[PDB]
Amino acid sequence: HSTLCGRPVAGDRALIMAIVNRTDAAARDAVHRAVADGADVIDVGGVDVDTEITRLVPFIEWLRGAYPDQLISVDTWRAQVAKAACAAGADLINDTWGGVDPAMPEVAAEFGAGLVCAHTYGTTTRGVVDAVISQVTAAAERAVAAGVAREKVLIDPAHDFGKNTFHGLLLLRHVADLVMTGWPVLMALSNERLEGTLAATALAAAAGARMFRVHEVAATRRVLEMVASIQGVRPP
Amino acid sequence: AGHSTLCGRPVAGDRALIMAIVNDAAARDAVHRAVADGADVIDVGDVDTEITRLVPFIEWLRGAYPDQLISVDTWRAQVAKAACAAGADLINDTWGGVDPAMPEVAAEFGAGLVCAHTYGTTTRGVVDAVISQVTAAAERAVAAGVAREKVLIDPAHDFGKNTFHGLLLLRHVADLVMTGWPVLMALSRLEGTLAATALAAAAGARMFRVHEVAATRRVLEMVASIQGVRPPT
Repeated sequence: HSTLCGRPVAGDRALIMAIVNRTDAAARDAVHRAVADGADVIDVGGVDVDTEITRLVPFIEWLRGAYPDQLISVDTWRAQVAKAACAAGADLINDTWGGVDPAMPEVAAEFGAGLVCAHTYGTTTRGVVDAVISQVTAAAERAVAAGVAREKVLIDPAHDFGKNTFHGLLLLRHVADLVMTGWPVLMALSNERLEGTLAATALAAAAGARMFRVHEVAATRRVLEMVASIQGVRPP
Repeated sequence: AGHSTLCGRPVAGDRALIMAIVNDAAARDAVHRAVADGADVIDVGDVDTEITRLVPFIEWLRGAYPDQLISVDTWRAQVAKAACAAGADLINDTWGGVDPAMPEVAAEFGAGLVCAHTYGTTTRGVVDAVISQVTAAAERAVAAGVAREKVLIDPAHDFGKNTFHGLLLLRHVADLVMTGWPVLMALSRLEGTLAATALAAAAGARMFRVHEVAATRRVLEMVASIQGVRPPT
């Protein structure tokens, strides 16, 4: 098994980040299920800042209690929120917006937490990819120079785009290029629809994407296992 | 439109192809469901009893769907010959050329032919032997007069997606595709199959032999739209 952010993480396939939202027992169960199905990261998500803290903290606290070796990430764009979440036990900040809060890399640095760097004439269709690669690659370097450990930085070049928009599909076509930057690549492929999502997952995983943010852990795990088997089975 | 053509028949022009396996009433229904789901090919499958059952069905298929590519799943020339006479466009020789007259029957009718393949050597050795022997079988068909562009190679027939060789040939679909012959994929838990299908299609595999068309179709659609052959939805 590999380690991401000092936590045990699957070593024989791409990793799974499981989206878990509050609304309590259901949330607890959501975690239990994701772990059981092999989630490598539990990505905890949720109006206010004060109340948002009093929603994430006990949950992260509980999660860390139940699963001491589980890699926990927090889905927040606010530095104040990330601060208490890291203190509660979060290992990774998943800035789902991109860097609306300039103080965010500082927070990751202080707590020794990882950070997701996400991407929120004319020039060729190749340039569109290079324009993205450039912007996330700078986001990654700006985090590292702020004091975030290099290895704990992941890049999320195609965030929120979802299944079928031109930009989305292009970046999907060019995952290999994203991977070749040398930063671990996070994909957010989620949301009859699932066939296309799994196909994209497969392709992305085959091009070297490191992590996948999903709601359904098991379907994704089985795809990544198959990709891994196809690409890596060699003992006859 | 924008269809392209296989064996003279319209075929999805913007994704890899689907071959639907159909093996009386519930049989006709299976064809109806497959065609509606966008199956590009309907694989249909003593000689006398096999023929007298097969022929009328292919004559029905032809009449019910005049522009549908039809393949016959048989290993004997006699049965194949009777199937092509009924309307079959493609001989799906599922046993890899047990009957030596098979390519003669395909040539006679101007039918297409699937050159199928079904091993303690090296990893590269398997791939090379499979390629070697499907590639030589295809060239054998063209020598017998089968139209070059109506030949399909079936490198991994029945290989089993979860067996070691099945995974080996999946990893090397590119090598199969690189031979220049159109590659049919035909192996028999759902997400792994759809994963393999996704990977084979992006590597340029031409056709997929399946039982359930819809799910495979969606996978091929996505691959095609990722590679820019289909538009964004």
